[PDB]
Amino acid sequence: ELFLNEYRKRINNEVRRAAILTPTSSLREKMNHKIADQILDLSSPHVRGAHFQAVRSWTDASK
Amino acid sequence: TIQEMNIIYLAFCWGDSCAILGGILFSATHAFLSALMFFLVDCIYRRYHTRSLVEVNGILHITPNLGLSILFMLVFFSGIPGTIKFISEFYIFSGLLEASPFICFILMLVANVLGLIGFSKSWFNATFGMPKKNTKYLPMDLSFKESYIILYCFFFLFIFSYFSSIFF
Amino acid sequence: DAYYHDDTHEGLMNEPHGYLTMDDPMDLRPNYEKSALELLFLVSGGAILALMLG
Amino acid sequence: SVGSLSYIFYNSVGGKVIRDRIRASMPFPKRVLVQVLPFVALGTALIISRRGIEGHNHGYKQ
Amino acid sequence: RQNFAKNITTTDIPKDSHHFAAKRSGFTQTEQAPFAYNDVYQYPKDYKPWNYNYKGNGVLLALFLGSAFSLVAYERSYASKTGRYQRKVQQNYYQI
Amino acid sequence: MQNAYPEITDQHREFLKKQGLKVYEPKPLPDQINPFSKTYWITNAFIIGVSFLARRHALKVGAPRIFWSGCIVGVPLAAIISRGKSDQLDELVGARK
Amino acid sequence: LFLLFFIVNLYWFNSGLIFFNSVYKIHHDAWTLIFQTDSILNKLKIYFFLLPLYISSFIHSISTWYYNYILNFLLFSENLNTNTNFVDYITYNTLLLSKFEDFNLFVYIKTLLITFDIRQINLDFLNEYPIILLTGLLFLFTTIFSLICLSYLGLYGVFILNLASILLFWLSMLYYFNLIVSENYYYYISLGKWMYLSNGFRVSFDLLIDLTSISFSFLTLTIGVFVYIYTFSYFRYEPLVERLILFLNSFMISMILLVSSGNFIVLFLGWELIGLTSFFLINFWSTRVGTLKAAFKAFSFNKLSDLFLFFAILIIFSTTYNLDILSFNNQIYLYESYNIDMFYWSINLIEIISFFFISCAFIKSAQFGAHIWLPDSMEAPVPASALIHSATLVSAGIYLLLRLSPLFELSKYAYFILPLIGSVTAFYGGLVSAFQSDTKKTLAYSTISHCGFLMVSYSTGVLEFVILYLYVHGFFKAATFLCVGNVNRFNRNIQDFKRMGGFYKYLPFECLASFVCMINLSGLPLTLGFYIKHLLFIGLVESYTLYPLIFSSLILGAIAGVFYSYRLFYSIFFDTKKGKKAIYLQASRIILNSKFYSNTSLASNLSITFLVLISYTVILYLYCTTLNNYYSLSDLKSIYINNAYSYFYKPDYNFLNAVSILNWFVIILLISVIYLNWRWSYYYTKSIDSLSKFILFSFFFFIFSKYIL
Amino acid sequence: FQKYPIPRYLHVGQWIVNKNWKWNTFHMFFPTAILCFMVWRNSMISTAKPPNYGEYVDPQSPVAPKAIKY
Amino acid sequence: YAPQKVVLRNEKSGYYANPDDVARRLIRLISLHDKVQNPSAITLKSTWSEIGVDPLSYVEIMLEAENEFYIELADEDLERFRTVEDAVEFIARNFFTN
Amino acid sequence: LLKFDPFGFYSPKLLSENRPEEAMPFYEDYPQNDSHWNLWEQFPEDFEDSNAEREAILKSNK
Repeated sequence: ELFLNEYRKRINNEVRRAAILTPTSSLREKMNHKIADQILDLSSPHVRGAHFQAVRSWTDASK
Repeated sequence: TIQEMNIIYLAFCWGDSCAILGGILFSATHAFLSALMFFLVDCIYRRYHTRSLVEVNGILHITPNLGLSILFMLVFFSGIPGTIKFISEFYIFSGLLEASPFICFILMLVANVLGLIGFSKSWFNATFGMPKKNTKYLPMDLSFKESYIILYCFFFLFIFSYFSSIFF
Repeated sequence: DAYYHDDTHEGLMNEPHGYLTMDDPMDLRPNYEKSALELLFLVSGGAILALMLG
Repeated sequence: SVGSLSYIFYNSVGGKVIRDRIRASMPFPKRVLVQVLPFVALGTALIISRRGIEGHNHGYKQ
Repeated sequence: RQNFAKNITTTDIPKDSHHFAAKRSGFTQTEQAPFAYNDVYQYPKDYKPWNYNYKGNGVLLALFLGSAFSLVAYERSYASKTGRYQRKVQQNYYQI
Repeated sequence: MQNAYPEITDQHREFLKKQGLKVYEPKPLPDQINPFSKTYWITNAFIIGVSFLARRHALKVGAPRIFWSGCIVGVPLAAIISRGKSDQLDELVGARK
Repeated sequence: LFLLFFIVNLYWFNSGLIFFNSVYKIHHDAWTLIFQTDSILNKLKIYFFLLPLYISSFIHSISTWYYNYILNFLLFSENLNTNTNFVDYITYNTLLLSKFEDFNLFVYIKTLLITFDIRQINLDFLNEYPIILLTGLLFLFTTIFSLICLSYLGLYGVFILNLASILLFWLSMLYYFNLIVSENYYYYISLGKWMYLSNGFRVSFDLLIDLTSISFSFLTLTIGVFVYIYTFSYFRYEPLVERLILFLNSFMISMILLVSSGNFIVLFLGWELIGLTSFFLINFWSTRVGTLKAAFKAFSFNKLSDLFLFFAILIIFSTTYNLDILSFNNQIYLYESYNIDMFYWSINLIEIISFFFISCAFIKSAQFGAHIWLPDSMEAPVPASALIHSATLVSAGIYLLLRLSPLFELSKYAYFILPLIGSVTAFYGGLVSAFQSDTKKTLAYSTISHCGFLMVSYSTGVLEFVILYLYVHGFFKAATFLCVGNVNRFNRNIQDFKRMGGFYKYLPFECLASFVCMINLSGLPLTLGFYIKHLLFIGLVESYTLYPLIFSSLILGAIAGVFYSYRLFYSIFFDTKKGKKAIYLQASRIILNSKFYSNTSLASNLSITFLVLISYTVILYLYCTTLNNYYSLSDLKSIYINNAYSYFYKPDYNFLNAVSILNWFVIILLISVIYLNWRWSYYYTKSIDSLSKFILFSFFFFIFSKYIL
Repeated sequence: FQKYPIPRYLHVGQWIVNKNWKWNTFHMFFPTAILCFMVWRNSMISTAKPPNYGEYVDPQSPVAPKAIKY
Repeated sequence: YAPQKVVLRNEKSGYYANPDDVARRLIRLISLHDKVQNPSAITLKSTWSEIGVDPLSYVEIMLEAENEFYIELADEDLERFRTVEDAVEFIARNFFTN
Repeated sequence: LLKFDPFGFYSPKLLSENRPEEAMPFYEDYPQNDSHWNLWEQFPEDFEDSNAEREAILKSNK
């Protein structure tokens, strides 16, 4: 759970890096290339985030 | 104290989920905050021989250290981000918002606005004003013991935010 | 301004004064509450420095 | 225990002026003891704790 | 109530015995008897009651030595955690 | 971790270099900023010396010594924090580890 | 003796070092002569002239040894030196001269000396590493320490320390202001990890110095500098002038921290800090409970704002697990098509966050309904009111809108609430200010009106217009506040101008500076306020359902500046003597006639003059950066680009005729205020004659200037 | 306002002037400047700036933003 | 500066404004009234009825005196005044008299 | 409040701390700090406290 949260934090840090190294004139294209898909992959159901409990079935916990 | 204790007890209603962390942190924070607030009440009652708002006011002008301690206690109690009350509120309220957003807003509205407004009203009226009556019996400033106890409470509430995040 | 009295000639322009705390400077008691709290502060600071800083 | 007792028993002999007079009316070794003794004991205890939590003795080093 | 001994032995109380002079002659038939003890406290000339009069270096030296011990302890801890005896200094260091 | 950006060709990079553009690269910290440098530690030693002399002078004239003392205490504290920051494997926008 | 021997020893040591290094490098005399084969003449040869090298080496043999022991005592390592016996280590290290390799005594001294040279500071280092953080920290810590050391520093000491800190902060911020506004510079400064907030999550105290941050911080810092210099004059013989100064500095640094936030946690910290520092500034007269109630109303509104901001930040964190503002702005578009199941309703994710942020902005940046604390917050001293109303506290909501611009672009609630509430607030504030008899209340309601206009300008979709309006309003409102504060002090704490009049002679500089600042502030034609209001009307969208009400309110609030500006200026300075005889007679005694005579302070006059000059320079620079044909402003990090600049560049005739309608409304109002005779006068007939001849002259001037020649 | 007497025992700041305020200002400004210089160096270690004029970010360079390899 | 010793409040003469100046200004203001026939018959010991001042004329004169002396006088205090001496004493002892 | 000075830095304070009335006992003044965190009475090290009076009287009687 902490590792999935680490994934989300790393993708957020890379978005912050893109916000600085890339001007707004072309940031959204490069972000929609690969980063946006991973951001939506690491979202509220897929990672616990700030939630009290990550509601996983036993199969999901085993995975 | 009742409000803070009920908020902490709320965090333990989800079993052993990632909600007990906020409960532990809020337990420590409320311990130090209640100690500081009751110590301030003790100082006021030992100085002015009263605790009611209608009998003592204008503490900041006769006992400046006590008034400053009261004001900074209110600042710390208002959940300033630098301290650990803000961390505990963040934990519990994030968990409750993901659990129940409307109940989280209701709890934050009643606790952090109405309760805070009343709490500050009863303390701001004591801190400010004119201590006109009983000038012959007006007390002195804070001693080194009380000053250092208050400073230690502030120091813990500030520096405990830098404790290792492994256990939080 | 019109009629200004300088600091030297002012009878009510206070120099710094007042007792810092309620402790008597000429107190003869072997009071140790201040020393105990100073020890608590210093040992807490050292424990943070010597165990947790890095 | 030694540092806590020495710090209090040496810095709690009176008010500020009284303590200043007492410390001034001391020989240099006595003032050194008043200063050095409380710090050395607590510092050594903290150093022992630090060596306890650390693993500098591990032999797999280059 | 307080029950400690005012007459301390570790030092002599700084006193000024000339501020108040007890009357010793010319008493009238209705005047009160004079007061035996008239000494008043005498503070040091360079005493400021509004601040700490701490003029020592003990606290500063203690904090500085604690910080230096923390620095050297962190250096050794980093050297050990990297599997070395001493820190290997890179030729260039960059912003994080 | 992947590159996350649409790839460009070496021919395109050569063309950009022809047009006067330069590839962005992180620059090393200066000796003043670098917490592992002789300049940094000489500055720290100078700070310590001037702080002690100024503490003496302040005690002579009654000026506060608490802030010079804080400087003395924080000279190694700043070094500890700086070296801990430089040693951690995390990066935010700076050069990649 | 000592100096001569030291010089001789240093020369001998340097000569020995040169001899050794010049003979060690090429690996032939590296060892052979150094530890030569006994031959006691040779032994004295090597131990007598290399003796300065050996003796120093001996020190290096004993200094390091004991040093290692210290580590062995402090770290329990190395097992000390059991392999040696202190008779082999000392002899080995002392006789080993390989340490003095490529080392020169004078070169080391030169390197020590050139490590503090300031001629090699360079300008690229300033560009690469922002020195503004150093000066901001200096200002913050000097303010805090002066708060703690009010007895070591007297009135003059506190003033001088804070003045030096604030001047260094302002000088540092001007260079970076130019760089950021013009040359697309910005910085992200991470001040170490701050605090954990979720399991495994640690937010860091980060600051973002960019175009929005630099604009707000530079406006705040300039106003604060020229209020701080003025503050010492306004509180001249008051008990707590150092207290007022330190409260002002604390509020300024709180606002600077707020506008320079890099995370939502630093944003919330700045929000709470500005709230509490405004409460302390408003409640400066702590002995009065009448001040306490107003300060507590402000505190209650600030706590409601804190609740709204905290809930919005919590929703953001529960959605994205992120608190960095840049990351949130650049990724919030992914969550547009999202909803939150709150109770029985399914509210859009952007809609609810925008609702909370907009409520928080409306309470701080006083809008209709939530404005009621601002008129009551005038119990604060005049410098405090100038800082609160010109910028900072009432500009915090504008900062919230500008910093989170991508969020509000995708909100239907924002699209509906920003223009309507902004126009209603502008109309209400301008209208009430046009009727106020108190100077401070007049300026407070003017601030409310201009905050409504700022909300409308943000609703237009052009952020450059928002920045321009914010800068112009802040500068000229601050200057007008200082002028009316001098007027109030002269009138002995009576703020209503019903007890004023004829103050032009007693306050000449105040009269003239107030004239300039009011004609600029009220948006009279041919002024910067006119430019910003024209820009506001350029970009106003006409697709709103409530456009009739919105546009009518905007027009009536834009025409209301003339009324309050004229009323304040004329009633204060050029009306009849409605004041009390003691005010006038005591300041007009023949004995007081001197070259030092002044009812204000020379420092106040210089502060106001320099504030106006710097305001003009900065506003002209911003106009050239934005309104020029060559658009040279830096990126505002917004991808919502409308065509409002088209009507500024290439307008059509209908828009020109509409703005002409507005201009002629303003002209008719000027004619009304100038020529209407509400009281009998000896000049009543001649006033009507002047109006008639002015109308005829205007007609003939139009005829001649357009057709004849 | 007219000056009024202040109690000698009260540690308040009403009409307080320190005759030695110049040395106090010196010894409260300069060490504060040094402390802020040290904090400034520490924070400048962790500082981010966009590329200068005429500089572009190579997408395949390590400096460029990266995506998680699952 | 402060003498570093305890100094109590100095009551001084007890008048925050010059009593003679206040009396002369008040008598001049009274003489300005149309119903005051003889300015030279006005004395501090004189009564308002003696100097020919009716209650309404007294109200007007006292309002103008409040305007002149930069103070406001409560109606209870105004009715408390029985003589010009009482009025002058009240005005001079007022801390806000200007 | 102006005359209040319990520590005797601005207004001199008697060692007797108060002038007793002709109808009251010579009780001490209540201290401003009523703390009871007091050690036992502290005497200097190597303090000669022998009952010299009793020893001399016994020597005379012996």
